[PDB]
Amino acid sequence: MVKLRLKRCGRKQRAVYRIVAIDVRSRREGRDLQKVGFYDPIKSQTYLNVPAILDFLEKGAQPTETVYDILKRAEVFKEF
Amino acid sequence: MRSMQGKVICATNDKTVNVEVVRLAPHPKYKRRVRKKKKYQAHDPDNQFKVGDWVQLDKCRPISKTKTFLAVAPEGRQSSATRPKP
Amino acid sequence: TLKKADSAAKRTRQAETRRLRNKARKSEVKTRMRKVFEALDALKKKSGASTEELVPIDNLIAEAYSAIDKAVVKGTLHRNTAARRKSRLARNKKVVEIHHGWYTPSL
Amino acid sequence: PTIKQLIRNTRQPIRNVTKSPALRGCPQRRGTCTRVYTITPKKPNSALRKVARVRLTSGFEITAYIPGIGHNLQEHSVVLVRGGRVKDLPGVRYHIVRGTLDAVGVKDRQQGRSKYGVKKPK
RNA sequence: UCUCAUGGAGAGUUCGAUCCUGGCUCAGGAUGAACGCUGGCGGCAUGCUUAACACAUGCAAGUCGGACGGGAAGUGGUGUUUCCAGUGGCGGACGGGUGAGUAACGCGUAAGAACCUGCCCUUGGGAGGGGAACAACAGCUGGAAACGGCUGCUAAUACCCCGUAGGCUGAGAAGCAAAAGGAGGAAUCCGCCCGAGGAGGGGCUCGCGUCUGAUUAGCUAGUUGGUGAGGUAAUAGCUUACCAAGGCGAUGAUCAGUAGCUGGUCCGAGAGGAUGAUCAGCCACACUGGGACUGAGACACGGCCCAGACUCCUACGGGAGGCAGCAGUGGGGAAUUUUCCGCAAUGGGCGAAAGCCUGACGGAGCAAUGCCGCGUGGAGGCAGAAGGCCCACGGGUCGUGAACUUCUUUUCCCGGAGAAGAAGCAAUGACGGUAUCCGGGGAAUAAGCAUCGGCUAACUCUGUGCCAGCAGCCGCGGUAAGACAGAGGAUGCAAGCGUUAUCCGGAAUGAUUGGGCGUAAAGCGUCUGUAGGUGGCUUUUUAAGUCCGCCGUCAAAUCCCAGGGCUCAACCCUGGACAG
Ligand SMILES: [Mg+2]
Ligand SMILES: [Mg+2]
Ligand SMILES: [Mg+2]
Ligand SMILES: [Mg+2]
Ligand SMILES: [Mg+2]
Ligand SMILES: [Mg+2]
Ligand SMILES: [Mg+2]
Ligand SMILES: [Mg+2]
Ligand SMILES: [Mg+2]
Ligand SMILES: [Mg+2]
Ligand SMILES: [Mg+2]
Ligand SMILES: [Mg+2]
Ligand SMILES: [Mg+2]
Ligand SMILES: [Mg+2]
Ligand SMILES: [Mg+2]
Ligand SMILES: [Mg+2]
Ligand SMILES: [Mg+2]
Ligand SMILES: [Mg+2]
Ligand SMILES: [Mg+2]
Ligand SMILES: [Mg+2]
Ligand SMILES: [Mg+2]
Ligand SMILES: [Mg+2]
Ligand SMILES: [Mg+2]
Ligand SMILES: [Mg+2]
Ligand SMILES: [Mg+2]
Ligand SMILES: [Mg+2]
Ligand SMILES: [Mg+2]
Ligand SMILES: [Mg+2]
Ligand SMILES: [Mg+2]
Ligand SMILES: [Mg+2]
Ligand SMILES: [Mg+2]
Ligand SMILES: [Mg+2]
Ligand SMILES: [Mg+2]
Ligand SMILES: [Mg+2]
Ligand SMILES: [Mg+2]
Ligand SMILES: [Mg+2]
Ligand SMILES: [Mg+2]
Ligand SMILES: [Mg+2]
Ligand SMILES: [Mg+2]
Ligand SMILES: [Mg+2]
Ligand SMILES: [Mg+2]
Ligand SMILES: [Mg+2]
Ligand SMILES: [Mg+2]
Ligand SMILES: [Mg+2]
Ligand SMILES: [Mg+2]
Ligand SMILES: [Mg+2]
Ligand SMILES: [Mg+2]
Ligand SMILES: [Mg+2]
Ligand SMILES: [Mg+2]
Ligand SMILES: [Mg+2]
Ligand SMILES: [Mg+2]
Ligand SMILES: [Mg+2]
Ligand SMILES: [Mg+2]
Ligand SMILES: [Mg+2]
Ligand SMILES: [Mg+2]
Ligand SMILES: [Mg+2]
Ligand SMILES: [Mg+2]
Ligand SMILES: [Mg+2]
Ligand SMILES: [Mg+2]
Ligand SMILES: [Mg+2]
Ligand SMILES: [Mg+2]
Ligand SMILES: [Mg+2]
Ligand SMILES: [Mg+2]
Ligand SMILES: [Mg+2]
Ligand SMILES: [Mg+2]
Ligand SMILES: [Mg+2]
Ligand SMILES: [Mg+2]
Ligand SMILES: [Mg+2]
Ligand SMILES: [Mg+2]
Ligand SMILES: [Mg+2]
Ligand SMILES: [Mg+2]
Ligand SMILES: [Mg+2]
Ligand SMILES: [Mg+2]
Ligand SMILES: [Mg+2]
Ligand SMILES: [Mg+2]
Ligand SMILES: [Mg+2]
Ligand SMILES: [Mg+2]
Ligand SMILES: [Mg+2]
Ligand SMILES: [Mg+2]
Ligand SMILES: [Mg+2]
Ligand SMILES: [Mg+2]
Ligand SMILES: [Mg+2]
Ligand SMILES: [Mg+2]
Ligand SMILES: [Mg+2]
Ligand SMILES: [Mg+2]
Ligand SMILES: [Mg+2]
Ligand SMILES: [Mg+2]
Ligand SMILES: [Mg+2]
Ligand SMILES: [Mg+2]
Ligand SMILES: [Mg+2]
Ligand SMILES: [Mg+2]
Ligand SMILES: [Mg+2]
Ligand SMILES: [Mg+2]
Ligand SMILES: [Mg+2]
Repeated sequence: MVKLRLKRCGRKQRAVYRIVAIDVRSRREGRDLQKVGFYDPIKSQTYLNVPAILDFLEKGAQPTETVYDILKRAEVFKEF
Repeated sequence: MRSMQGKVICATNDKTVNVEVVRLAPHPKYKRRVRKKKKYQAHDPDNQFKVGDWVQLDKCRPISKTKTFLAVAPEGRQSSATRPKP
Repeated sequence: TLKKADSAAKRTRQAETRRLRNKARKSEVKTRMRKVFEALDALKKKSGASTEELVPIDNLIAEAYSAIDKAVVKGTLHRNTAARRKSRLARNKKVVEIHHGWYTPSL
Repeated sequence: PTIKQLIRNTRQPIRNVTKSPALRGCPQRRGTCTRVYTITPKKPNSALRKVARVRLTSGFEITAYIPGIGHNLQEHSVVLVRGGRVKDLPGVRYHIVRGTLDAVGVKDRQQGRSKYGVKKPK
């Protein structure tokens, strides 16, 4: 199914993730439908674009744990 | 998209016609335009169209190993009917 | 004894057994369909009145549908195929009766 | 010239023709020497040139030049050959890399040593 | 003198000289590069292009005891809890590899209508009553092994029947079809069956674009269409019978040859040329060929069946196997790495969860393969000495260069402390005691390689004498060689420097922009003319080109602009856009 998850970019030892809406059977960095959020542990930079997230969650998109909890902190699950 | 106007080369077969479509294209290197002519097997139930006709060509489901196209009455054309001379 | 190939062996055996089941379910359809067709030839050629002879025929027909849909929901067939089989039986049943003469839609 | 004619494809390029076919698109090739001998150069250049016929991995047989001063090379020796043309000798399109495989480095050459495969003196 | 432009260089060589036409050659960039000499460090990348040739060993796909019957470890026992073959459930169709085949709707792009869809959402109804088996197990038995054979035996979310069904068949009449329980003390949860939607993933169909060959000219008969019967998830010569004679083709069919394609990469002033490694999408393949089965999904890399070729085991009666998965060995080759660590991160699979498995991935190691950063000292140093070399013997030059005196410690060495990366309950880090930070020594641990005739920056001397040798082209070398070899000196780049190979450039040398044809290569011997291309003036029409506005899209990464982050840069990240 459609899954909203992290796709890993940046370089060796320094990791930065995009949060993307993509069919679950594509590869981890593979092609996708929409880019939505942005994330990173070291700079502690996190932010998302909420209308997109909601539009995908509406059509049944499953998030993955890390992503799920990111959406929790930004309160996207309450509006739902 | 835009349907293809052409003229009929061969009416002989049943419920079909053989249309020639001429379209112009600006040749990729040398920028002049050229006429490229292609042929089509067009499905025409009722066999209304004869040889020489000018017919519009429409798209639909495959009716055979070839004909994808429905033969349709000419869409718009300048009337060859005489006009006033003011 | 400890045997390790799950995927390989197990899926193999399962495939066999399920295959036998499927084979049965299809054969049934081919069969009952065939009886229907023999009955239809027997009827188209000779002269009865269908009001009388449609009774054995429709008993066979109903049996056939039963076999079909039982094979759909048991899952050896895909429903859209079933539709075609039934449609065929119906068509033959419609062909014979125009030959003998009771019904003829025209518009 | 005429556009109409250019659209019949009247411009076609001349492909690049290699100078060392026997190499088959490689920097070097290893070969065995069939024969070692000398040849005289095209006049007015007279001298005696050191050349060996080499049979290669790509199957060809060619004639290649041996640079430097003096050599130990003899038949059934495995050398390494490289490209480049000697204007002197007719037909000779290949050199022999010195200092690798069976061709030793030139003895007692002190300058531009890398061309001849010579260690640096301490 | 506003605006636009950040871009187009030549040189040698035919002659006794000249001008020209014309080729050859050089200066520049780029490598998945190799070889030679030399080699201190770090940052980010890259690493079988050839034989889609063989493969020893180990690992790369399983999970669920909360579907189920058993038996085996303990425990005193069915209070506790573990493992486990077996039946069932989903997953093994994704992920990983390679480019052989494929000139095709295979790919890119844009459209369409006749379809399918497990898991995920959204929603409308339901889950009655029975019955029969089969493994496991048991006993007997055949086998060296692999794996079997009889007879009993048994459970289920596994099989079969009956009842009911907003669905299916049908003009209708009518006809036909479903279920499964498991958790919990209950509430309730995860499921099951039938419809109806949604999103995503697939199947088809069509316009356009999609290599060289005319010393390949006719090719095609299920071939091009029509009906009738079949078949497919769905349209269709997909199949078959009959009817008709079409379909494609000099604008290049057919045949042969080469090739995975595209985002892109390299070059170019631009117009465009060459190419498709890493990175991302799609196709195609899995020892060589052919089949199907299971299934939402395959004609299935670590599944089945057969034939073939080849390797192994055998107690010779028979079996086992498929690295173009990660490493690794042989072989081929100029050439391309460790039989490493870990599931901690991200991503997958199964599960109620605990959790388990993941050679995807995250990391390490090896290698100057490449791009980028830093170093190998800084300041002063009689103008006196040793030495090399040149010298008209006056002196010049290596040379402020060294020696020598002070300052500094990036790097080196010896000790200390030491992350973020981990996600909101704590816990949990393979990397790693690494990155970084503090102290203690001490100029201490660290420069080579091409070239010096012209293009081309940089010159003299000894040694040789058409010899030995050099050379990218012109061409040097027969006694004083600025062209060979040595020395000293200088120049260019610098942890690299050269040589060879490949591609574009310069090349206006295949020319649209941008050439020519009286004598330099080049006007058919001359007409007639078919296709084809262009075609006088005036008014109107239409709007195919053309032009302008607006919308959709041309994936992300790359290039361009603007900021931000690793001390800088390379690299990474955000946002945005001209082209076309
Ligand atoms: Mg944090
Ligand atoms: Mg011109
Ligand atoms: Mg060239
Ligand atoms: Mg002349
Ligand atoms: Mg001369
Ligand atoms: Mg010229
Ligand atoms: Mg160069
Ligand atoms: Mg070395
Ligand atoms: Mg290969
Ligand atoms: Mg093995
Ligand atoms: Mg393991
Ligand atoms: Mg348990
Ligand atoms: Mg367990
Ligand atoms: Mg369960
Ligand atoms: Mg218990
Ligand atoms: Mg078990
Ligand atoms: Mg068992
Ligand atoms: Mg696969
Ligand atoms: Mg794959
Ligand atoms: Mg890879
Ligand atoms: Mg190929
Ligand atoms: Mg071909
Ligand atoms: Mg297409
Ligand atoms: Mg095409
Ligand atoms: Mg396709
Ligand atoms: Mg299923
Ligand atoms: Mg319900
Ligand atoms: Mg029931
Ligand atoms: Mg029933
Ligand atoms: Mg059932
Ligand atoms: Mg319980
Ligand atoms: Mg209970
Ligand atoms: Mg549904
Ligand atoms: Mg191409
Ligand atoms: Mg036929
Ligand atoms: Mg140019
Ligand atoms: Mg590769
Ligand atoms: Mg790929
Ligand atoms: Mg396949
Ligand atoms: Mg093989
Ligand atoms: Mg096969
Ligand atoms: Mg099936
Ligand atoms: Mg498989
Ligand atoms: Mg197969
Ligand atoms: Mg394998
Ligand atoms: Mg066999
Ligand atoms: Mg076999
Ligand atoms: Mg097997
Ligand atoms: Mg391997
Ligand atoms: Mg080897
Ligand atoms: Mg070898
Ligand atoms: Mg290497
Ligand atoms: Mg994990
Ligand atoms: Mg995980
Ligand atoms: Mg789950
Ligand atoms: Mg491991
Ligand atoms: Mg990796
Ligand atoms: Mg090292
Ligand atoms: Mg390095
Ligand atoms: Mg190093
Ligand atoms: Mg090297
Ligand atoms: Mg550097
Ligand atoms: Mg100094
Ligand atoms: Mg210090
Ligand atoms: Mg530092
Ligand atoms: Mg914590
Ligand atoms: Mg220190
Ligand atoms: Mg000069
Ligand atoms: Mg020289
Ligand atoms: Mg060269
Ligand atoms: Mg002389
Ligand atoms: Mg002398
Ligand atoms: Mg002399
Ligand atoms: Mg003298
Ligand atoms: Mg010299
Ligand atoms: Mg010197
Ligand atoms: Mg180099
Ligand atoms: Mg050119
Ligand atoms: Mg030319
Ligand atoms: Mg000319
Ligand atoms: Mg002449
Ligand atoms: Mg002439
Ligand atoms: Mg003439
Ligand atoms: Mg003439
Ligand atoms: Mg003639
Ligand atoms: Mg004429
Ligand atoms: Mg004419
Ligand atoms: Mg005209
Ligand atoms: Mg005009
Ligand atoms: Mg893009
Ligand atoms: Mg910038
Ligand atoms: Mg900065
Ligand atoms: Mg961007
Ligand atoms: Mg546009």
